[PDB]
Amino acid sequence: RSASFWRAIFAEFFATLFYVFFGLGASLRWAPGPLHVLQVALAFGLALATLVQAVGHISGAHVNPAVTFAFLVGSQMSLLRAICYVVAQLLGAVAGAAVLYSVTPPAVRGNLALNTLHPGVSVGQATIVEIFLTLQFVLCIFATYDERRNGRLGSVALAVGFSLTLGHLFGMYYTGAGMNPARSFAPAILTRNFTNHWVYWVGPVIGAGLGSLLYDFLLFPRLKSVSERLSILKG
Amino acid sequence: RSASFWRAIFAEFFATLFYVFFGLGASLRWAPGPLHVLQVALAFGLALATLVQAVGHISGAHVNPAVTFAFLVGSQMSLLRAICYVVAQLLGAVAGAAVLYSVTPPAVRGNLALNTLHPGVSVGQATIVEIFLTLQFVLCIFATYDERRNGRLGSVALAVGFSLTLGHLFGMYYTGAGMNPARSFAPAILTRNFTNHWVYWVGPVIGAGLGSLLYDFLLFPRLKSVSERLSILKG
Amino acid sequence: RSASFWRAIFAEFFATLFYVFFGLGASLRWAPGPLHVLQVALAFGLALATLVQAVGHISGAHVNPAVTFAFLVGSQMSLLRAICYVVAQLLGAVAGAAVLYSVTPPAVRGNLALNTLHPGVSVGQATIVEIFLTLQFVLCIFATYDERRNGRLGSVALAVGFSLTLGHLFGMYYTGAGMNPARSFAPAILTRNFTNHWVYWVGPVIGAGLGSLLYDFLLFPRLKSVSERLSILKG
Amino acid sequence: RSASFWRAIFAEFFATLFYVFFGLGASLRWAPGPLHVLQVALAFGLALATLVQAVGHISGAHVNPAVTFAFLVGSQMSLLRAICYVVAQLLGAVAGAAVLYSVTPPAVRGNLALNTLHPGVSVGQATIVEIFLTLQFVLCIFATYDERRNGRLGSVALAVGFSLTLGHLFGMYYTGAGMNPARSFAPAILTRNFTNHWVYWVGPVIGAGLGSLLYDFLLFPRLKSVSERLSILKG
Amino acid sequence: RSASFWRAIFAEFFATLFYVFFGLGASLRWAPGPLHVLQVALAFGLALATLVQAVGHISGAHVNPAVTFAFLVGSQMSLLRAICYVVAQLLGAVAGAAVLYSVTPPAVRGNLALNTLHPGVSVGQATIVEIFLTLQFVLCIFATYDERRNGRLGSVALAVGFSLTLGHLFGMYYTGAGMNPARSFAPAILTRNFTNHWVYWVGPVIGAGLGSLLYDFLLFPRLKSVSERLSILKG
Amino acid sequence: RSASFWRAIFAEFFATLFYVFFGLGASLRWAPGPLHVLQVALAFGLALATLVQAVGHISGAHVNPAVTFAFLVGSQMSLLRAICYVVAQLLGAVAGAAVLYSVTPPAVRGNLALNTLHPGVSVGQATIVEIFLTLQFVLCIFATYDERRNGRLGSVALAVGFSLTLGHLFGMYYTGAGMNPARSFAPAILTRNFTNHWVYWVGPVIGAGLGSLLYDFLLFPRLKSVSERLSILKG
Amino acid sequence: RSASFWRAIFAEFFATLFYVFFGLGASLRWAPGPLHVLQVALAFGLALATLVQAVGHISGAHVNPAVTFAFLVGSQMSLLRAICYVVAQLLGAVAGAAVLYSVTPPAVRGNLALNTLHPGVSVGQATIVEIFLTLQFVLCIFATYDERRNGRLGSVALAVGFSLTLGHLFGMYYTGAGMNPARSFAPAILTRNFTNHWVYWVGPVIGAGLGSLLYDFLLFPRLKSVSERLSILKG
Amino acid sequence: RSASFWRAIFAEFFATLFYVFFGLGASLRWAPGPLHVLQVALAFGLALATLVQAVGHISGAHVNPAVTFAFLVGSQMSLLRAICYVVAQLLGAVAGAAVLYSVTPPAVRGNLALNTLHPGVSVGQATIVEIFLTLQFVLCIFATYDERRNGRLGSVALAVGFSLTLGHLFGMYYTGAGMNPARSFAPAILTRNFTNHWVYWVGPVIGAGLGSLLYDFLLFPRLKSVSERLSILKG
Ligand SMILES: CCCCCCCCCCCCCC(=O)OC[C@H](COP(=O)([O-])OCC[N+](C)(C)C)OC(=O)CCCCCCCCCCCCC
Ligand SMILES: CCCCCCCCCCCCCC(=O)OC[C@H](COP(=O)([O-])OCC[N+](C)(C)C)OC(=O)CCCCCCCCCCCCC
Ligand SMILES: CCCCCCCCCCCCCC(=O)OC[C@H](COP(=O)([O-])OCC[N+](C)(C)C)OC(=O)CCCCCCCCCCCCC
Repeated sequence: RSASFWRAIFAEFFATLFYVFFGLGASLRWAPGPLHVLQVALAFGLALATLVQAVGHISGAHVNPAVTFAFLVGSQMSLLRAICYVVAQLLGAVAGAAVLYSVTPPAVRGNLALNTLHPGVSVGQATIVEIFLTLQFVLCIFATYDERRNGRLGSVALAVGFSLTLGHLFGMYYTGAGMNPARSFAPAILTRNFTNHWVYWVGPVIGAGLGSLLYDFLLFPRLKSVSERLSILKG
Repeated sequence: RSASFWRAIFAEFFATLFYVFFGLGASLRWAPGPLHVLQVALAFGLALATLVQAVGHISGAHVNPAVTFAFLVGSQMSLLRAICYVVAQLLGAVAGAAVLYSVTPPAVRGNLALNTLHPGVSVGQATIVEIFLTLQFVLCIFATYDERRNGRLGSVALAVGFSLTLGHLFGMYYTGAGMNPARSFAPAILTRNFTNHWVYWVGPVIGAGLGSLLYDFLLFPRLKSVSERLSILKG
Repeated sequence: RSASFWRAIFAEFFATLFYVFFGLGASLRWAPGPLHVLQVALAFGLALATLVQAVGHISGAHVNPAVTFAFLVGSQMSLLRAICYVVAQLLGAVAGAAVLYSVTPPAVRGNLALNTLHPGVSVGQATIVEIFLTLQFVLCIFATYDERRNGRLGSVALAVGFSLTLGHLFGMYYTGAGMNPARSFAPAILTRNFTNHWVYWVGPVIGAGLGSLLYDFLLFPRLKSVSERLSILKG
Repeated sequence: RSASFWRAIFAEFFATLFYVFFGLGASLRWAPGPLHVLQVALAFGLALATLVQAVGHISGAHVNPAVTFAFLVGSQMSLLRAICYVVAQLLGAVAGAAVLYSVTPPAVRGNLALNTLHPGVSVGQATIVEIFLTLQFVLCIFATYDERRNGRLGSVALAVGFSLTLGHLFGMYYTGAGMNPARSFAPAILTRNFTNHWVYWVGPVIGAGLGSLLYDFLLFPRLKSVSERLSILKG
Repeated sequence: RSASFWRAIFAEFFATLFYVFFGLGASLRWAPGPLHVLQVALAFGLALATLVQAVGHISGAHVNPAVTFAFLVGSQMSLLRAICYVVAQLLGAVAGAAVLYSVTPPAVRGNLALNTLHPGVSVGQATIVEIFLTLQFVLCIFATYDERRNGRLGSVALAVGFSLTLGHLFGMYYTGAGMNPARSFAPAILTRNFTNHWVYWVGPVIGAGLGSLLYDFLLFPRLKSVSERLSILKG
Repeated sequence: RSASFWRAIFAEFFATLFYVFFGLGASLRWAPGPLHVLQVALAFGLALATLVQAVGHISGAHVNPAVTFAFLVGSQMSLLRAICYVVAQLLGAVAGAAVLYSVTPPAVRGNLALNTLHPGVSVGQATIVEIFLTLQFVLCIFATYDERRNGRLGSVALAVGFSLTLGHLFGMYYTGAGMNPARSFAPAILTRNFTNHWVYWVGPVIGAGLGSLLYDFLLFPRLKSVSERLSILKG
Repeated sequence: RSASFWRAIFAEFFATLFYVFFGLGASLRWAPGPLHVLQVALAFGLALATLVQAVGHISGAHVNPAVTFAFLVGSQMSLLRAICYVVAQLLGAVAGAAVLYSVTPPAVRGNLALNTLHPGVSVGQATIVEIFLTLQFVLCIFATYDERRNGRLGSVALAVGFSLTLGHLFGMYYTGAGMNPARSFAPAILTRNFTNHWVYWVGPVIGAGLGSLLYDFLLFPRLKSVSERLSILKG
Repeated sequence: RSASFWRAIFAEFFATLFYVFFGLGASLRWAPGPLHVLQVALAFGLALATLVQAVGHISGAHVNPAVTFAFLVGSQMSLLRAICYVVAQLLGAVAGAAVLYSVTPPAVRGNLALNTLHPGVSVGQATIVEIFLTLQFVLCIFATYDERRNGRLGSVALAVGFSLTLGHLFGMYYTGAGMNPARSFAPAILTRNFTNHWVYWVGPVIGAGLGSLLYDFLLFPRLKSVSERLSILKG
């Protein structure tokens, strides 16, 4: 019942809002020497790990327009819920990004940690990089959220927050490691700096997409009906 | 004779060209932890110290549209030589900035070390900061280039390259420490990023100006004729 | 029957049209000393109080894209009627704003009383302010339009026009007190001055929204079915 | 000697700087009811009256690119001094306008009291109005600064600050009463709002001009040589 | 059957195409003295009169996004057919306008007879004028296309082409007499001159609309069910 | 003496001002049938014929930046006087164009009779046309203003106003017949419609130029020294 | 089943991707003398011939938003499949165009073989040309894909790849021979050069459209029901 | 005498005009296979060779703002004559480019043979390339125009037209081989395509400059006074 749909939508609004707030608010590279990298990288992972322990208990804790797209291709969600989530994540983001702005001194709140391709990196490589970052990440979630799979994986939250962290350990250097359009979106709107911005929807969309592909049919397929299950779209 | 005017103009073209090249090419903050600050800061000082040991022996080694302006108000140069120098420094800069570009890998040659005001800093403070940076700097040159003054100052080049370095030790954080329009100019032209750029002419112009003022009349005045000397403009 | 839907839509077109016309046409701050504030503030309240005595008898007299949104989240209207109303209010506004323009001398019809954030106020505070203005206002309407509640409230029209007036007594200083997108919209279109304009949809949308929330579930909830009632959307 | 030229230029820089600062800083219409009009109007007059008691003792205290133009046509100044003054007034203005900005809270420092034509007023009337404002004003200065004229005029400063004040008592309603390009210039540059801005150079330029005309030849002519005196331009 | 829907759509594409072609191609005011007015005015009427004798026999011969809107409010058409017609008229227009362009020498095919508000006329009057032009015109069609009405009206085509002509006899002076968005559209697209262009959709839309109103309910109402007939929208 | 230079400059300001005012104010094609052509064409001629009877008695009555250029190449004027005239004609124009604007109802004062190339005419032909128009015109003035030539030419004013008129009888159709940049300038500035505007400086500049050429050396040369006379530039 | 819909969509993504890649990657006119024409012309034909032998075995191998539109009017597809194909071809294109970019040296990958109208050709002729190119091409596919027709046509792939080739043999000179919006689209997006770009959707859309017309009803009609078959749209 | 200055200026106007006309009008690459290269390359050389046989007999036949700059640094011309030439070459160019336009069918007169950097070439290399092209070219002219040098060089015209041709044989591939700003200028103005245009002033300016350097002092110096000769600037 709606007491579920609208909860999940809010859990997705709050879960994304905090994600941006904490993640982004740690990324304000206030610390040059000790690579912000291990810092912001685990920040984003723990942030996600907590939100999944917390929210993944109600909505799924996608907090990522890429993952929500990845479950949609995945013939797991409804295009409705799948669009409610993206608007709730985008609103979450921007909101968590507004708050961070209101709480952090100017001198720190620069560009709000806006994802920006690395200097010599160009957009195609950038886009390549964001593809692999979302793919490994979307592949990790599909595999931890996948019931049939079980035994001893421990914690989905870590099993998934470390995926996000590995994403950044690598991709903060190539693209700042957005791998979440919401997250690239939010500070693109508040700073009005939409430069090389599309790299961040395409890259993770295609990544997410050809990640739910590389799992659902390629790696760990489905043992009943594929055409029958696609009826979830119609409801 | 012109064999002097045109030398000085070239010495100013080369002396500025290298200045940008070395200075800027060190500033490419390839090193986060060990503050680029002590690095790029002494880079700019040594760069200047060498150019002054080298070129200050022929033209004066201003390599700075602010200093050339400071000597002009200073009723020391001709508005001609004073304009030849600025166009030779701007051309020097851009040229030394073109070369650096051609020699440094993309991944390193980001924005070419473009002077950009610090995040929470606004333009007026920025402008304030650039004023004090050029003032202390233009004051140090006036006082080391000032013959009547003597005894034991040691080396003008250091006596002046440390001034530039103190400028950066402070002002790389507020404004990136341009304190040389040429230097802010050159990468503004190659990257086509003229944002908050005027802060860098005003700030150092006014600094230079009210620096040749704070010395020539205020601190260490002139003991003959002030109105008579101003005849240098007419030649 | 449509003889109701289309009436309400017109009542909403006229009711909004007059609202803008009277409200806005009083706000033309022709009177500096005696704060336009008590003036335009009661103007907007009486205007609303009359339109509600008048029109609230047929459509609801929302004359405010924020209130119409607030009843929609409120699971009280149909997304259809809810969109018919907003287009009828926007058309009402602009029309009532066109007329005012045609009747008032230039020297008076300046910017048509365009909502503009106060000088030192920034957009986030502005947005904050518009949130609280629509919240208290949308909360007052929900509570006066709420049947179960009764006894001795007197007049909904006043019980609601004073809410609008309190909105302005406060918010004309922070944001000009739009708290009605229609009202900010109309003179934004005729003067082509859409500056800081979004502050006026967001601010009151979120206000209206988290106002129908703070009442419907928080303060004075519903005693039957929440998931069942949401079937009104489907008709 | 330059000890005079450069003094006057500074006296004109400071005298204009304060003028903008005080004038403009009073005009921040912090007081609606009691017409800012008598307030800002005498502010600008006293400001001028003081600057003339003060500076008119050294440079002339034009603090107005219109008056400096008016003395130039007036075949009283050199095109050099006449251009030094305008750049010193424009720099004065902007500087006095920067300071005001740094000292006054946002909530007060709105548009910095930017001259803006009145609503129904159009640009030609506006331009007409600024013409008459500078004409009466430039006529009053010519007549108080005019030696041959004497007897009992009392104080030039008042004899001239009341002229400025009468200018505003009238023209703050039509154009905000710039009648000083410097003064319209300065907040046009800091707020980057050059709307209907030219109205403020033309209007007062033509006013000043056909004001030094209406006096020098029309009303109170010259009794020696007109063609001979014009040799002042050549020095 | 579609053999009707798609015919009408083509009849509307051709019928509009010729309308623009002939109408517009006569309006190329190649004749100053003999007012183009009687000329282009009857051109547009005959053009319409012929297209209605011709096409009004199959689709209705609206050849006017305003009339098609007028029948839609009129609860006579389907929103589908009503949108098919407008896209077929817009395509008709542009096509008939392309052809005219390809057949008429440059020296003649100026702006393609683009509707442009008259000089001193402003947009609101313009919009007023286009309202009355479409109203009288949409009122004439409703009344000639209205079966219950009969007896001796003679020819609908004239009974309707004279309406168009009276529209122009009047409105070519105020607005060029578009009274057909298609017709204002087509040369707005080929000449890329969309100036005061909206005046031509609004004006005739509102005219058409409050014209099908002034007839359907006001003047010559309906004697069965109004709410029941509105079921045509659903098919 | 200046009592001559400054007179001529004013005579050129007024003489141009009226020219635009009368000429342009007749050209407001209030009369379609009776070609505005004979009308505006003689208007411009008489206007010129009067201004030359009137002003050509003091300054030369060029009232045309093209003719003033034509006398300059003509080694007849000083580059100073030649620039004073153009700024006085441009100011004259705009002023005479402002006045016309203030005196003529909107409905008449459309685009202020802005010169605009004819529809099928392109810019090169246009430019060609304006060349021949200024050439025949500049040739007629050179030949009527040329003393050595005499006998029985009657009236220079007609001998020159008919030249202007023949210019228009022809060129109002190709280019509106500017053949006076001042005249194309003035309504280009007030209406802010600088379209195909350069056609009007080039075309008449080159015309004027290669017109003072086709006369001074080609047709009716000079019988003393050509290199010696060019000393007029130096004074 | 979807195992068909989604295959076809991919076959259309890959089939278009290669088409652009091979076609476009041959068209990089690396060879001036030997007309690129026979080269790129057969390249595009073989490319298509192979993709049809290959993919036309599963989806139809439209690889052309024009052909997919042509089958849609053709009442052969569903508007859904018809839109899935165009987004899959556009994505195919851009992707095949991205790859080509990543594999071909700069010096070769100029504008990516962007369709651009020929110099003296204008847009209407261009549009005319693209119409005939898509018409003959869409007519050839309709006739080879048309079962009832049979006997001895040999190979559809050639029977269709030669059609594409004849298209280019002709139209590379007039328009570069896009005749495939996907193909004009892809390098318009990567080079950001959308000049005269619409010529390439219109031209081939209208061509395709009035090509499925010239066959389905005109030349080789249908012998059962036309209105009944149109039920495919509803599924 | 001027009978020389003004001749040379015209000879430079015509000599440049034809140069553009013939050169450019041959370059209209109407012939793909037989490299336009040998064609346009000798076209530009012969064009120059003829203009030098023809005009180099009066003005020098620079027909190149780069060469005129090269003689200026060369302390051979006056900054006056040196600026007269550039404006006469730019006017020559554009004029010869206008004519070509008026004589050549559209289908041929594409972009007017606009210099455009080669695809993979970037601007710095481009600029590098244009430097070497003007250097070898400016070096060849200095050495053929250099009297002291003699004996048996044959024809300066060839001795110089082959230099231009070698310039193109090489540089039409890298930059289209402008090596004449006039020549890049002229079609940049008529086609309004100023893309990568500065590459063509810088590149050849610096080339010309450091070419008159590499000869005058480096390779074949001067045996009298260098400071004394520079007095030519003062006349
Ligand atoms: C299905 C996908 C599976 C994923 C697996 C594929 C991953 C590999 C993709 C790598 C991206 C290639 C782009 C690149 O690293 O270099 C492109 C090229 C660089 O020059 P060059 O190496 O060709 O030769 C010059 C050699 N020399 C420097 C020694 C002289 O040109 C330039 O402008 C510089 C780069 C500008 C961006 C171009 C992006 C191309 C789009 C990627 C293709 C993906 C298709 C969707
Ligand atoms: C769920 C919501 C419940 C509603 C209850 C919350 C109401 C409170 C919200 C207040 C808005 C905060 C914005 C503000 O008043 O000041 C932001 C900050 C000012 O500097 P500072 O105070 O941080 O420190 C400098 C201190 N010193 C001046 C002494 C040196 O930066 C600036 O640029 C100036 C302001 C520019 C606009 C920034 C808006 C932030 C977005 C609001 C957050 C709402 C999330 C949707
Ligand atoms: C239902 C369709 C069936 C297809 C069969 C029709 C195929 C024929 C269409 C031909 C296109 C006509 C455009 C054209 O070749 O020349 C247009 C015109 C050229 O001047 P002129 O020949 O009229 O007279 C000047 C004569 N003199 C040069 C000797 C002085 O004007 C200009 O600006 C130059 C051309 C600029 C583009 C204009 C395109 C017009 C739109 C085409 C119509 C299609 C309707 C959808």
